[PDB]
Amino acid sequence: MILDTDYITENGKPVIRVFKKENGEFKIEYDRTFEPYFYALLKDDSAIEDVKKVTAKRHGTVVKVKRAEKVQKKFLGRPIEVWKLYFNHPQDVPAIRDRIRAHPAVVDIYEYDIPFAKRYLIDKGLIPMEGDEELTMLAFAIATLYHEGEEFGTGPILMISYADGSEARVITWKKIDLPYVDVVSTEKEMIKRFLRVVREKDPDVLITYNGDNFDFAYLKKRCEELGIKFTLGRDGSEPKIQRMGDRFAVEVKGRIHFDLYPVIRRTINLPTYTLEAVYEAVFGKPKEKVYAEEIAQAWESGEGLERVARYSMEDAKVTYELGREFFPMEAQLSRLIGQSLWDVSRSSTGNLVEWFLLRKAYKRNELAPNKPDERELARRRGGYAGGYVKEPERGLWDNIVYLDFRSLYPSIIITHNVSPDTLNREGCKEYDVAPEVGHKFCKDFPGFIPSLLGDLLEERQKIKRKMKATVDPLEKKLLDYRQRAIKILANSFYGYYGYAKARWYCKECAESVTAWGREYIEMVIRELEEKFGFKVLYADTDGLHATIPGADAETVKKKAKEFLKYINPKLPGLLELEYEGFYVRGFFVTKKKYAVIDEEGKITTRGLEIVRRDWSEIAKETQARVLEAILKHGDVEEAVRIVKEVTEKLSKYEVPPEKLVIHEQITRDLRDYKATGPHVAVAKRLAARGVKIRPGTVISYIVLKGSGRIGDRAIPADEFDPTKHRYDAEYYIENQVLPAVERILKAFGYRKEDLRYQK
DNA sequence: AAAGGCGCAGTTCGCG
DNA sequence: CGCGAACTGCGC
Ligand SMILES: *OCCCN1/C(=C/C=C/C=C/C2=[N+](CCCO)c3ccccc3C2(C)C)C(C)(C)c2ccccc21
Ligand SMILES: [Cl-]
Repeated sequence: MILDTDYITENGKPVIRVFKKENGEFKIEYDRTFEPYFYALLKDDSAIEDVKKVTAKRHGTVVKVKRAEKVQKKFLGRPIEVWKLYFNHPQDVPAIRDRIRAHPAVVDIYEYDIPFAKRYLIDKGLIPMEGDEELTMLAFAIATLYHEGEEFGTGPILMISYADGSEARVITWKKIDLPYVDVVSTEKEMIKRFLRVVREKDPDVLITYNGDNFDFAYLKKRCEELGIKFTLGRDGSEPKIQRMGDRFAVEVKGRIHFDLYPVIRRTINLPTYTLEAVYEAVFGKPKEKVYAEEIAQAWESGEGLERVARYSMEDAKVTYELGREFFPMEAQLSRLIGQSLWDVSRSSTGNLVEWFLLRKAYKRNELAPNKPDERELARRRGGYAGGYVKEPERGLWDNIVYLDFRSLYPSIIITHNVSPDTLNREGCKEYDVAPEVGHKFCKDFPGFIPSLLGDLLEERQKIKRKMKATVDPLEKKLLDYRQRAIKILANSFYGYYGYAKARWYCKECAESVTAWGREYIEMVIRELEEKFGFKVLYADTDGLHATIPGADAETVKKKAKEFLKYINPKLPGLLELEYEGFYVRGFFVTKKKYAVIDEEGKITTRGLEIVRRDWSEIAKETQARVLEAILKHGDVEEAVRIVKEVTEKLSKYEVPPEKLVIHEQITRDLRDYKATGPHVAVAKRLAARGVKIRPGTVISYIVLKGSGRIGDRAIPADEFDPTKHRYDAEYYIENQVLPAVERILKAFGYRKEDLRYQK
């Protein structure tokens, strides 16, 4: 099984290293014959000689073109003749490419920023993570001594805990009386002993939770203090820091540093992403949190250090359990995209698509379009019309069916051959013309993307049948990830088309997909209303909620199925409208905001405050109580009584702090903000103390009593203590609970005033 | 357990 | 006072 690739340089020459695990053994293969290259489009072919005469400097050495060869390629399906320029070292390319592009004979240049190790994987058609090779893993976590306002890395590391399938242990330099604690003499001997543990176990994967940003950087700081070479690599190297957009990520050579944080952050939508929250969210079991104050407290005085030890052990253990569960999904996705799990696990869907397309472009001899420069990126600034959203008919309705398309957008892309190479092609025999926006798509040949996207859907269908046929639970689980990875990739082509930084960016294509999607859904609604007697209550993009106002549960069900059998022949083959489910009651508040209840009492909520992290738990739970009363039974007057005792509790300061926390994400550097709402106001104070604030950070704040501008009376949720603070009962009644329950109860004639306690 | 796409409902706060 | 830009997070 291929894990990863890199290169090193021997005597000036690049040597690819392929890191593999074969038959229980880690292997390194070397490739010294691989030549870096990019392509040049010339005016005259006779100009190639002056292009080879071009030179540049790399650390004082003169870099030149090693050799060039004229090649025949396709560019967006059209024939193109370019010169492949070979170099001795991949580092020659950045050094020399600008001066070559500048040359008066060079129309343009291509494929000059594909990193050498990634290029190797693509050109050699190698796929990482193939096979059944079992990989050993090791999780680890550290615990640091922290005090208010301190610089990063100055305080020592108190604990390093680790875990694999067999055990979870803790290394520390004070005496703690627990079976799983290992006591050594100093911080240095603790870090040294951890190194020894890792080298001993020799894990293929190192799992951390936010290790990319904290654990490796802090171990780095400490190791430089204590004079310790931090050797974690299988080749005996220190962990390598790589840049990833604004963020940092950490490699460990010969191993896979699987940082769970960016994976979970992409995968699951949660209010907070603390290790405790994630574990609770994934495994259902709760995990107790010990704060850096309590930790610091205990260390100064050997007090409650068994609780801190337990905490540290649990960090590593829990980190290992989540690692084991998220890894396989990430490996299938890596196998699909054809890039290392290290890269893939830290990539957006858009980046995954691009790596997929770069590899497919190589297979089919399609020259890749470049990433857009600053200028072109400005011409990609305009937006376009998206999904259709129907203004709902507000209120409570009985006996609702939800009908929808599955994979609307990729079906459209395949059906109509939507593709930047099929867009606006002259002299074709057959065209598909997008509604409203009017773009023509040639149908005489499968386009680059639709071809790839059609292969995906077939392969997925093959895997689903294997999955359903198999009696082997392990194979079933594996195929399930495989088919889930294909879906994600299939679903990302659309977004990619309209993503301004894409090589295969195409606004006209993304517009056409959305215009078709509107045509189809609006047609389905029109037929359902006119042909059958249904009242369409609401619709969004690819699906709709409907019912027949007089009808009982059985009539609506029958009539819905019968409408599908009527409507589906009238849609293109790939576009199948499906019956998703039946709901005894539903309540639609506004666009994007509704909630339904099914026959088994289960309630589904969409868009309402209940599902948002920037609404306090008291406003959300209460809004839930109100919805439950109105959905489960028909009792409005119950919901009002619910709101009565909640606002009454709040006004008398009896609701715990836990239910008052509001969560809001920082989305940019704090300097770039131009309007300072409470979450920025809190974040700015934190940063003033010495707390690292990065885009993506979630601020948890509570609103204390005392009035005026909200951001002033807001404090971080952790620093709230009832012995010192009184919360703003007025804010949580008037700005949280009452507005949240008003959305619903205003539909029944209740205003904010008759729901309060006082006045 | 889709979303670097777009369509929306909504809160904060300074503004005249 | 009402208004509107700034800003967040949702549904697809
Ligand atoms: O989409 C949110 C994350 C889903 N997800 C995964 C979830 C694994 C869950 C395991 C749960 C579990 N429970 C709780 C069941 C609650 O409905 C439980 C209770 C009693 C005994 C055993 C268990 C186990 C531990 C089975 C995984 C599969 C990790 C995954 C991978 C990739 C993306 C999302 C998810
Ligand atoms: Cl280009």
